[PDB]
Formats: sequence, C-alpha cells, structure tokens
Amino acid sequence: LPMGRIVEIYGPESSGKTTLTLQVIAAAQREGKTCAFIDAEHALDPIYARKLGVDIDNLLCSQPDTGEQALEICDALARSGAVDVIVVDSVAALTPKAEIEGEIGDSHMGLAARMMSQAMRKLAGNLKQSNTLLIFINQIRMKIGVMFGNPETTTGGNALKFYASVRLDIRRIGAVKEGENVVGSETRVKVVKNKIAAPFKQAEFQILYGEGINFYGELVDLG
Amino acid sequence: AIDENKQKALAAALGQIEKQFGKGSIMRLGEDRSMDVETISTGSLSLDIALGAGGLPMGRIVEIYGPESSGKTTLTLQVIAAAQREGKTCAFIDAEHALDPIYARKLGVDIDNLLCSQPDTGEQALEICDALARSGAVDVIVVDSVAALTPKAEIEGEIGDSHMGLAARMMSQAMRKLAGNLKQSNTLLIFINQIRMKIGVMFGNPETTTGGNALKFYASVRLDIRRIGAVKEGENVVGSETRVKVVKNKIAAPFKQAEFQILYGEGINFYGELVDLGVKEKLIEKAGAWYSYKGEKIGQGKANATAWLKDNPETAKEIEKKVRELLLSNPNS
DNA sequence: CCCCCCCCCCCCCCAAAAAAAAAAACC
Ligand SMILES: Nc1ncnc2c1ncn2[C@@H]1O[C@H](COP(=O)(O)OP(=O)(O)OP(O)(O)=S)[C@@H](O)[C@H]1O
Ligand SMILES: Nc1ncnc2c1ncn2[C@@H]1O[C@H](COP(=O)(O)OP(=O)(O)OP(O)(O)=S)[C@@H](O)[C@H]1O
Ligand SMILES: [Mg+2]
Ligand SMILES: [Mg+2]
Repeated sequence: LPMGRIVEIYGPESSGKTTLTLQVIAAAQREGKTCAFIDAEHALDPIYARKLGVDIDNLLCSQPDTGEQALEICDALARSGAVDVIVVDSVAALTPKAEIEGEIGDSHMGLAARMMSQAMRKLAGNLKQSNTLLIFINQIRMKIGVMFGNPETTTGGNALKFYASVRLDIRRIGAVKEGENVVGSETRVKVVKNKIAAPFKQAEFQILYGEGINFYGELVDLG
Repeated sequence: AIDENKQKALAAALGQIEKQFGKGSIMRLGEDRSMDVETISTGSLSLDIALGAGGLPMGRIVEIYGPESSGKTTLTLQVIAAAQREGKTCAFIDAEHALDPIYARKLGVDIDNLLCSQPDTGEQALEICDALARSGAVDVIVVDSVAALTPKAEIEGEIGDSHMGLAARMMSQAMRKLAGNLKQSNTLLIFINQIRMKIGVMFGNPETTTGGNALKFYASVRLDIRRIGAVKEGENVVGSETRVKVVKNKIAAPFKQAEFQILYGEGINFYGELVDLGVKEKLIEKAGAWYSYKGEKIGQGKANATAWLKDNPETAKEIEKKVRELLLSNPNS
C-alpha cells in the first residue's frame, strides 16, 4: 500500500476488513512506525488486536463522538508528521453533528456526502507532505429503483472513489474446517482501483480465528 | 535526533486534540479501560459457552432472529431476569404489541421494575432507545421486532402505498446515532428480528431479516434461534427443544451452537444443560440410559436425572463450579 | 485672510440514500 495516499477497503459483513487493517498496522509497528485507529463503529477488541500481533501499548486509539471530530483528529495527526498509518473503521459510522443533535426520522440530504467531499480536499495534501497512509473501511448498501450498473453501493457519497489510490473489495468465499470445528474463513480480495500499478488482480488466502492471515498457506499456493 | 522531534510533535498534537475535544479524546489502547469487553449471562450456560466470552457484551448491539415461535421473546426475557438479579435496570420496547406480563413474571422478571413502552411509530421507538441510552441509568434495552418498527409516513399513508427503502433508511440512521451513545453509557441494545423470503435470488439461502442491511454490520453478536423438536411428559407437549447458532461474533470465535429446552411457564431448563455438560466433561457417567455421579445412580432418563439435581442443591453447585472453571475460553476478570 | 464639500457598488452553490416480498401439484 502506498505512503502519502488514501486507501479504501470495503465489503460485506464479517468479510475480514478489520482483521486485514490490523495485520497492516502489526507489520508497520514491526518496522518501527507509529499507528492510530479511529474506531467510529465502537467495536474494537484490544485482546484480539494483541493476538494478530499489534503492540497495544503503542497503538493510538480514539472513539470519536461525531464524524467531524473523527476527521479533525485525522488532519491533526496527519499535520504532526509523527503518525505513519491511520485506520478509520467505517465511513458508515461517521455521523455529522447536525444528525447527532437531531431526531431519528429527520432528513439531512447529502450532509455526510458533503462532509466527506470537504474532508478529502483538506486531507489529500496534508497526507502527502507527512508521508502518512490513511485507510478508510466502508460498508456495502443496496441501490434501489432504476439502476445504472450493479446495485451494491458504498456509504458516504462519491468523493472517496476519486481520491483513493487503491480500492480493495474483500469477501468471505467459504469455511476452513478441522473436520467439524469451523476454525477460519477462506477470503478473496479484488483490486478494483489502482493508480500505482495495473488493477483487477485478485488474492486468495485464509483468515484463521485468533491467528489472522495464514502466511504458510499462501507460501504453499505460490510455491 | 529525529526520534525526539517526532515525540515532541506527537506530544503537542495529542495535547491540542485533548484541548479541542476533551480529556480521553485520544490515548494508547493498552491504557484505555473503557475499551475492555464486559459481559452478562444469557440465562443459558450452553449459550454462554458458545459466545466464547461468557455472555453478551455491554455497550454493543445484539440481533436475535428466527422463525415463528422459536423462543426469541422468551430468550430476551431470561437475559433481563438474569440482569435484574445482578441489580441492573432493564427496558422492553414492545413494537409487536404482544407482551404478556403474567408470563414475564413466571420466567422470573421483576415486572414492577421493568420499564415497558408500546410505541406508535418506529421513529418514537428508536428516539426512546436514544433517550434511555444517553441517560446512563438503563443497562439493557430489548426492542421486540424490527419488523413492527413502522415509519410515520407509512402509518399516516394508505395500505398499498409504496415507501421505497424508508424503513431501511430509518434503521441506517438509528445505527449511526446509537452506536456511540451505547458505548459511552455501557448499555446493551438487543434487536429481535423476523424472517422473510427473498425471491428472484441466486443459489444462496432465500431467508432474509427485515429493516435492511445496516444492523448486520453494527451488531457485535447475531443469534439464529430455531425450534428443532418437542419435549413430552408422555402425551402432553410440555416444552420446546431449541438450537441457537452464533452467526456473527466480534468478541470471540463464531459458528458455535447451543442446544437447550424451553419449558412452557418456567423458561430455559438450567439443570437440563448442567446434566449434558457434566456428561461431556466426564463428571457424570451415562451407561446406556442410566446417569451416575461418582458411582451413585442419580436416575434413569434425562428428566429423572434433572429431577435428582433439583432436590440436591450441593451436587448442582459442585458440577456448575467445575464446568464453569473448565469450558469458558475467554473469561474477562 | 477667509472658509469645505460630498459616496459608491455585490458576490458565488453543494451534495445521496435505501429494499421488499412467494406462489403452486402432477399422475
Ligand atoms: N475477537 C475475535 N475472536 C475470534 N474471531 C474473530 C474475532 N473478531 C472477528 N473474528 C472473526 O474473523 C472474521 C473476520 O472478522 P472481522 O475482521 O471483524 O471482519 P469485518 O469485516 O470487520 O466484520 P464487521 O465489522 O463485524 S461487518 C469473522 O469470521 C469473525 O468472526
Ligand atoms: N404466555 C405463555 N404461556 C405458555 N407458553 C407460552 C406463552 N407465551 C409463549 N409460550 C410458548 O413459548 C414458546 C416460545 O415462545 P416465544 O418466546 O413467545 O417465541 P417468539 O419467537 O417470540 O414467537 P412470536 O413472537 O410469537 S413469532 C412457544 O412454544 C410458545 O407457545
Ligand atoms: Mg469491522
Ligand atoms: Mg415474541
């Protein structure tokens, strides 16, 4: 993944999006880089992070109250020059302040799409100067009515597609069984956008529960 | 040389973030006690083992779905009953308009301390959840059927009127608003869901839940509950043989399952579970259809063995003690 | 030496969001 750029990882539920970003962080911490996790979903387990090989005691974490606060912390850490990797767990959970203060049922037309459009403009330059990698996790939603293309969308509007240097679609394609006990997931990652090399290549690997990505399984298949 | 300049730039930024947003706005994960996972009993011991962490996680969203009369309301009331015995405050949002208070009392709910609401719209239901979550005074909230969370436009409208993705949009908005409030207050929110059929679909299972795709992502646990048979006292059907599959889990490993009995007017058979786990862990010897504890013939048939454990509280304390100490994979404190 | 007098004119949009639901025997 390229430094000083934006990356998007999206897919369906329990496809391995958080597991993947923690293995990126882990690998980066082993090369003496500082990392941060903005956990907008409010759903990170520190014990599981430790099992995938993350140094918990040096990982900066924030559970921000609004989407604006989450993206202001990203810009603050980008300008510092001190943080190398930032993960924002789910664009979907970046709630505008007006929507938080408002009632359930209240309309806020394109307010999240606007926030994300504004955030990208501000961040793209700050990340390049600092040589900081920002990773956005996204959830899938369904487009309905008269559809031009596939009905799978991502959340938070159309800015992030343009600004992203890499976009990864991750999917769970089956189970890994020790006879009867389901012990992990067979995973597929498609490269749907790439600006630093040719796109549409794919990767197949196993995520084993409590260990992470099975390195030796990949080495067999590549051998 | 650069190490020091980076550590000063970091310290300064951490200072500026904490000034701008508040004290615990950012910190190291290893020294954030807020983000430790705390759990509550489900009222079932086989389900507490299947969940890996010994129960349902506080500050998170849980989904329980399944077919008609599978035990979705019974299971959620046993959760509340167990939470109330630990001196917690619970709330039931009854969107289905179908809760019997006498039956809740028989499952062991203290109904004089259970907050209940039968809301008119889905928007009112979810605004009460956000009001109780912000208060910091309610520990467990149950919302009975997502399917009955009707938007106000649909209530005001006619039958036959189309409201494209209106409920899915309300559920997307509610998840965004609630996730953070629940984590701050350390409140458990449980959604019950119904099943429907997808039609025109590929070779995947045609079974779906209601209210769109948001809740699948935001849930830390998802439980599929199913009636797999009957429990008979000779001829009289006296209860249900139940299976719970853990279909999503972010606090431990998923795809474990639990089997237990629901007995009509009692709830989940705790001693029936304690037999089956005492057997599996070599603390009870089942020679054919004769259950034995350390040579002593406790009974013949699972019902007689369960009846024996009922009238010996010391033997049941002892077997529970061991099974708990052995089988829980991720104990918290 | 002696003493001030008077206002004039606008400029530019920004952004998506979300599913719902079975129907039916054939010899
Ligand atoms: N704490 C854990 N212990 C064991 N297995 C886990 C844990 N957390 C996640 N997993 C499993 O690892 C697989 C991938 O999980 P994640 O990395 O959380 O995926 P994800 O796409 O972030 O899913 P979400 O956020 O819940 S939609 C799933 O099958 C999980 O059940
Ligand atoms: N008041 C009651 N008295 C005796 N048995 C009951 C009572 N209410 C429910 N049951 C039984 O307990 C079993 C599980 O019921 P529930 O927990 O109500 O299931 P459920 O999935 O909520 O079903 P719904 O809401 O009606 S689709 C069923 O066999 C019921 O008939
Ligand atoms: Mg995740
Ligand atoms: Mg019910």
